[PDB]
Amino acid sequence: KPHRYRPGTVALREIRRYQKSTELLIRKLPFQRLVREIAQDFKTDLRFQSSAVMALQEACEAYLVGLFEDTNLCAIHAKRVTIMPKDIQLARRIRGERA
Amino acid sequence: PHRYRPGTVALREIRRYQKSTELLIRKLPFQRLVREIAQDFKTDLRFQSSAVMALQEACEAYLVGLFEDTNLCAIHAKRVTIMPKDIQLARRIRGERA
Amino acid sequence: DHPKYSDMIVAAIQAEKNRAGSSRQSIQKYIKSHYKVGENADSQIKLSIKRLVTTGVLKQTKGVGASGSFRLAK
Amino acid sequence: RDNIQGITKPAIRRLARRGGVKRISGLIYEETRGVLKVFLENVIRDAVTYTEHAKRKTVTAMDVVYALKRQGRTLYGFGG
Amino acid sequence: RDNIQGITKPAIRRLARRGGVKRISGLIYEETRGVLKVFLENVIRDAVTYTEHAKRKTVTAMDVVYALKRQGRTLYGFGG
DNA sequence: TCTACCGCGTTTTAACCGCCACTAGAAGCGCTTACTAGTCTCCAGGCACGTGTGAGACCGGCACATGAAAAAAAAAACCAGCGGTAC
DNA sequence: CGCTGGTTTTTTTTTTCATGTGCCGGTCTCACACGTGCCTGGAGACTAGTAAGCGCTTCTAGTGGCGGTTAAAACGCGGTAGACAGCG
Ligand SMILES: [Ca+2]
Ligand SMILES: [Ca+2]
Ligand SMILES: [Ca+2]
Ligand SMILES: [Ca+2]
Ligand SMILES: [Ca+2]
Ligand SMILES: [Ca+2]
Ligand SMILES: [Ca+2]
Ligand SMILES: [Ca+2]
Ligand SMILES: [Ca+2]
Ligand SMILES: [Ca+2]
Ligand SMILES: [Ca+2]
Ligand SMILES: [Ca+2]
Ligand SMILES: [Ca+2]
Ligand SMILES: [Ca+2]
Repeated sequence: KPHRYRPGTVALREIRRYQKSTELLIRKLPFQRLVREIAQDFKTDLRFQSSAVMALQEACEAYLVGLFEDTNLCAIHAKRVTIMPKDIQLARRIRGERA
Repeated sequence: PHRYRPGTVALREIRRYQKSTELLIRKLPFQRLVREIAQDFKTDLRFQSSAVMALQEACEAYLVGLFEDTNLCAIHAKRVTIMPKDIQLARRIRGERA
Repeated sequence: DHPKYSDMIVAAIQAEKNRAGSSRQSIQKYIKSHYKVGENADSQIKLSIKRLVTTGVLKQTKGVGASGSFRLAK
Repeated sequence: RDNIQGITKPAIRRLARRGGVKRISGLIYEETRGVLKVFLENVIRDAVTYTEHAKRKTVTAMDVVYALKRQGRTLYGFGG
Repeated sequence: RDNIQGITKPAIRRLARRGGVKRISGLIYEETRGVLKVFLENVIRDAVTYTEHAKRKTVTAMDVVYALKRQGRTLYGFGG
């Protein structure tokens, strides 16, 4: 006899937890690598204020969290509980982010 | 007793009105609606005829666009029929509402 | 009040017209209207249909499981 | 009967058809009117505000154009 | 190169949780990475462009802030 | 399965139109003059640089929310056994 | 036989278990807060130059209203295709 939570019960717990908090949810280094990597394509031997990288992260996480809200609604609107790529795509299409 | 299957004319209408560009609301009833709404902000206001036309162009444009987005929300729910909840979603996601 | 959800189904399908089959929701509606019935009747008719499908006595003509149309001994 | 009723079912149907809608619930026609009214309220409010600031009693095309730009619904072909 | 994978499944899961998402398709993690990349490309491109115009080799917070404002994603608290 | 949407045909509605006449009011000219800029001075209020103190951030622990699985009670779906009936 | 009574099964409930989250009292650290002295930017007062407000004119447009057409709306009819709800 072991203990198990039903699929979804922890999901809910996680939601409550992360809504409650404000801390950045992507690991700071892997992000910073991704930034520099993308920046290379525009100009090589570029330096970044640490604050500039943090600004980018805040903006990115914010953006995605928001996109997920909208995506979630698109899922539910299709009588689903599970978000899928077509949920995101709809959200971005309606937002005028993509054709 | 010729009869077209439900939807066949709908399609015909779509093709027709997409093809064209003419304003699809009757000019006078709109113009009355404009002046009426304007009254609430300031009384005994005059309008250039061009200003009223601008408003109509912008309105029809806006709605046509909203319907496109609504249509997608309907289909996304495996429906063919747009419903208020389709519009509401579209306006919510657009950041028009809440 | 009324017993043999088996006898209940048979009496509702008897009354139901000669068809390719007879679909649950059309029998569920008949049994609830014609006899002193409960709520869990909808969920007991669902168990009643599956035991009659099981015994070869009733057989389903279209569909699968307990959403579809069912026929009797021929 | 408010002039809002002047926005006839068939007119809305037409707009939806240009939007590539095939089938339309009955409830939509009133819902649409509601939306259309909010749109105009917001645009005209701003337009009139420009008019008042210009100490005019006549709303100009430009008054609307400026209003629509503010609302992020830039309109070409009426000046500005 | 390909640090995009550094945006781990569990990290995406976390972001979605803050977005009030309960269940998440497997396909979403790659889809999200794609979106996140487009976002950063667009923002950074503009940021760097500000940097180049200031004849600098160091991207400042302000460079990003200005970029985000341009993109209509105004950011408070980095010198807005 | 059920109906509410479309596509059809008759009865009612009203918008459109091509025109005119009359005006409010938009727009543009000349005056005045009241306001704002742009100079030289003086000055303090707000900036950086640098101090130390309290708040909040952390810890553990125990008390409270919760969800999950398990024991107990209720509600309702049925076998017999029976009395009662005509054999 | 039809009954009917009690009991077998399906529901709901209570429960128990367990677990995790929230809270207090005691603790450390650092960012808040403030305080200094110095600098710059503000305010100041003066002068002149200008922009705009105000009244006058013009002229335009926009409004209101004319006949009546003919198109469009609008109504109700009747019949499918799709909404939708359940199942597996
Ligand atoms: Ca009012
Ligand atoms: Ca009014
Ligand atoms: Ca007047
Ligand atoms: Ca008037
Ligand atoms: Ca230099
Ligand atoms: Ca009907
Ligand atoms: Ca002093
Ligand atoms: Ca001081
Ligand atoms: Ca300070
Ligand atoms: Ca302090
Ligand atoms: Ca018996
Ligand atoms: Ca405490
Ligand atoms: Ca601390
Ligand atoms: Ca229905």
